Amino acid sequence: LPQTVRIGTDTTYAPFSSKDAKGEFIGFDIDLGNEMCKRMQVKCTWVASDFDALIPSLKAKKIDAIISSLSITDKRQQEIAFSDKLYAADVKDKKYFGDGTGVGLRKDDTELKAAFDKALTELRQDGTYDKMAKKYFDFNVYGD
Repeated sequence: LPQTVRIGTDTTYAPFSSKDAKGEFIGFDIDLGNEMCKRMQVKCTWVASDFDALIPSLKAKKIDAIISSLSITDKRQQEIAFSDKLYAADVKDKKYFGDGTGVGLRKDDTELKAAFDKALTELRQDGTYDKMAKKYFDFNVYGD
């Protein structure tokens, strides 16, 4: 695990990922990433990017992780690895509550994946997920 982790995200999807008047990264995606990074004891720099460029940037190693409401799909799994689910892929329907988004990561970076999964499991067990979800939403955004 390096000191640095660069996290790419598409900042056009409040309340998950967006930018405030002062330019800071804001949203549920940002709070999960920062909470995990703090538990992982690494430094995490947020990087703005168009969604279509996120995965190519991950393979080109411009960024080391993706957190951007990135839904876990068969096509994407063929090209990258995913962390455990962050929350449901589509909020507007229970049919997609079994689906899910996750942290996009390079397949060979198995050590960085487990680190994310470890912190994600630890922040959900101690209630940090719930308290941080209760800020934005009035429903079970994690889903199934």
